[PDB]
Amino acid sequence: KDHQLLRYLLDK
Amino acid sequence: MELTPDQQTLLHFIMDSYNKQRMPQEITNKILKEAFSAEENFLILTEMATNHVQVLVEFTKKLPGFQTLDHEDQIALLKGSAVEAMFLRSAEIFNKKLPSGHSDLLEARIRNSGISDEYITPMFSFYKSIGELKMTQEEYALLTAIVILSPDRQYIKDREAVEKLQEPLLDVLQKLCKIHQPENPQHFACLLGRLTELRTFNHHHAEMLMSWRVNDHKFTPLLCEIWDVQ
Ligand SMILES: COc1ccc(-c2nc3ccccc3n2[C@H](C(=O)Nc2c(C)cccc2C)C2CCCCC2)c(OC)c1
Repeated sequence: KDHQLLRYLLDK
Repeated sequence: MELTPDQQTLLHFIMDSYNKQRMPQEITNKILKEAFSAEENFLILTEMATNHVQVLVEFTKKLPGFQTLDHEDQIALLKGSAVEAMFLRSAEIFNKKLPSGHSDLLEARIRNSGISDEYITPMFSFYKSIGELKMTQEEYALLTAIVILSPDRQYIKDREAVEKLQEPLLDVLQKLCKIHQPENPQHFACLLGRLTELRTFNHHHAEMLMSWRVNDHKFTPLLCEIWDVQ
């Protein structure tokens, strides 16, 4: 959950 | 010497991806139009930085071979480069040619934005050094890509995989420096020299944000993830 938004934008 | 058909393809692809960013005029017209309070300027900064990070993730994903990298390393590259890319883009925008008196007003308006004095001199020192290099759009685009694909980033598991992706971009940039500035054969080294200076802004970025002359320092959840604030 540390880079949740970043992981989401990277995967998408 | 001359670029190969593969390198031209690489260059044009990086250019098209780089051109998806918010136009320099959008930022400079707002600053030059009217003087804002430190509070209004902190909000302008925060929205500018949120849009920058979003567009940066999209530019980063298009970088040849980036999607083939380990997912944890992909996050580490994005996190390690976001602030440096932001300062490189601000340096580019700061140096865009404007009508007589405009760049002097832009500089004075950035000086009185709310940022602490301590951070004004190293920020403008970097902007003016970038400016003297008379960089083309292609050089800014390639240099941004090189900053993102830095193998020497902390928490990088597979440094070699990142190195393989950065090497073709360095080769293209070197050829471009030899073509754009043949009189200055130190130009490529000069450009890599600027990259080493960009890294210093990483260290005191959080303090230059928290020293802003505002009562409350509100950041978006995306900015908190990338800037390690709140
Ligand atoms: C952390 O402290 C600062 C202080 C000032 C700047 C800054 N240097 C600029 C040089 C030219 C043009 C505008 C410039 N900015 C701000 C801006 O929008 N930066 C920007 C961002 C954030 C993303 C993408 C692109 C840019 C340009 C204005 C924010 C609102 C108050 C006035 C400065 C800065 O940028 C990295 C960081």
